[PDB]
Formats: sequence, structure tokens, C-alpha cells
Amino acid sequence: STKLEEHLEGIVNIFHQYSVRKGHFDTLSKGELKQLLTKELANTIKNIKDKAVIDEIFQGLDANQDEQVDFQEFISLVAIALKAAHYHTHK
Amino acid sequence: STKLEEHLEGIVNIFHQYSVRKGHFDTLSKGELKQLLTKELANTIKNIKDKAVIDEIFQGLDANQDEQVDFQEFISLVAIALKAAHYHTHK
Ligand code: NA
Repeated sequence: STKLEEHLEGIVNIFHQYSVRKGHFDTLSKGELKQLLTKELANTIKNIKDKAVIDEIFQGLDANQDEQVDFQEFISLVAIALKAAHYHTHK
Repeated sequence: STKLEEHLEGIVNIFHQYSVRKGHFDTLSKGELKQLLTKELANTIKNIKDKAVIDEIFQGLDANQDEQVDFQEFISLVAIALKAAHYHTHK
């Protein structure tokens, strides 16, 4: 299995831990996507120069805390953050 | 960093190992993208039972091989492949 694959695995795993710990097997509520992100991308978030971006995401995650979401949704939000940070993941 | 953030970074790196080879430096042509996937998702791919999920994506990429896509495009294409392989990323 490839280098790229292994990291993808890593992220699936973490995502998967959250969903299971909070109820469902491969979806996780919005509410607890907000805590995921804020804990796990915290470095990255700090790095974002335009906070209006996560403010949104979040002012959106809070807005409907119970809707389950799947990894694809997850990863997508992870990436949007990622862009806003200019792909700096670092304290 | 964070396990997650460490994985993100590793991924961005792979992407840049690619992006950096031709043309513009933080993007690539879809033709290149198709090459990225063939090599770096190879088994996730050989692990997707519906052989049309990729096929179609690959068609899309051939049909406009010159068009430039960034990390976001990449990643969200990845997300699709992962989902189609129910997250099997080993041979
Ligand atoms: Na390039």
C-alpha cells in the first residue's frame, strides 16, 4: 500500500474513532464534527489569516448540530480549512 | 502537530511532489491528476467494486486533460475513490 494511501487511512481512522465514540458507525453529527475539527485542526485553524472562513463553517455546524455526516463531507471541510491556512498545519 | 494534521501535511506533500514538476507550481493538469491517481490510489482503486466510478472520473480527466486543478480538486476526487472502495486502501 502507498504512502498517500497510508495517510488517507490515518485520516479515515481518526474520523472513524469519533463516529463510533459518539454513536454511529461511519457518520458523525455536525455538533461533534465541530469539536472534532476544533481539537484536531487546532494548529491549522490558528494558521488561518481569514477567520471569516471557519467562522462560517462553524456558524454552519452549530446551526444544525444533529445532522449525521460522512467522511466525504468531513474530508471536504477539512480541505477548505486547509486551503484557508495556505496548507500550513503547524504550531 | 496533530495525528490528523500530520497526515494532512504528508498528503499536501505528496500532492506537491506532483504539482511542482510542470507548468504551474501549486496546481496540475487533469492528465497529471489521472497519473497521480493511477499510481498513488492504485489499490484503493483495485478495491472499488463498481468499475465505472473511476472509469467516469478518468473519462472526465481525459476529456479535459489540459485543465488545471488544485489540491481541492485532487482531494475531493480521492474522497470519491475512498468511498467507492468502502475505505479499503491495502492490496
Ligand atoms: Na505543476
